[PDB]
Amino acid sequence: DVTMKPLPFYEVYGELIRPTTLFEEAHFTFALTPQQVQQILTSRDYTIQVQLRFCLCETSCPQEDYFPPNLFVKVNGKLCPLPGYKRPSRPINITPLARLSATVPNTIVVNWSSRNYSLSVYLVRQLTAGTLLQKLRAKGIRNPDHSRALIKEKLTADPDSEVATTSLRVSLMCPLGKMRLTVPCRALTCAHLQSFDAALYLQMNEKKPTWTCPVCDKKAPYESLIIDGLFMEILSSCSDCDEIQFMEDGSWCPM
Ligand SMILES: [Cl-]
Ligand SMILES: [Zn+2]
Repeated sequence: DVTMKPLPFYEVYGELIRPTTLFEEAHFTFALTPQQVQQILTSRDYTIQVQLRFCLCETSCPQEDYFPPNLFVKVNGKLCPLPGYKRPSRPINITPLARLSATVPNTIVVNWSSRNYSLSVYLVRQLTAGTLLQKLRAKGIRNPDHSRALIKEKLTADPDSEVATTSLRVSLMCPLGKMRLTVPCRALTCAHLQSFDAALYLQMNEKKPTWTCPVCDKKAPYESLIIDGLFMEILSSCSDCDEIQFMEDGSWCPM
């Protein structure tokens, strides 16, 4: 079977349409229970939503959102708006077009051109950046020795090299927000030592979810994020300072 990869800002409450294989046309139907209708209507933009998701019809791993080509969706006979322009594949909030009643069915008509694709619908709670931050801080702090070993590595001179890096420089300020770091974080896959502010980075992806490193522009998914232990200890010792300089001998001082 096909499963979707969980979204960091969405907690699945129920599955309304299980992942189902898709100028082609396919018709879908689903119903909400009175309890599910009550959850939506009392969630104030609603915080409990109906989420439509598309992906590749692949089984080896949980799938990320992937729109089929020439996608055009109709929810309850009404044209469903998609992300602007190539078009980025993302979950679709169909709550504004949903029939928020237990007494009537909801209809989805999908048009695309032919690889196989899959469609699924979920009842979700949209989480805040604050909640996602607390979930991140709950995974703990990365060993400060992991950064110390990375610093040592980068300052280890290549023997068949003329120009050798004798010292590294990092900032204690966020490269995105310009204020001093509170939660210094980075993706595990990033090669650089420069961290960015975790709270600010989640505040940004709450609105527009690009999950892109503000330092190197590589992918920085939520599930790859760590809190640098070394920068956590420095942020506690250091005071009137912007940039730190690291030596080979392990020492550090202002830059
Ligand atoms: Cl660790
Ligand atoms: Zn990066």
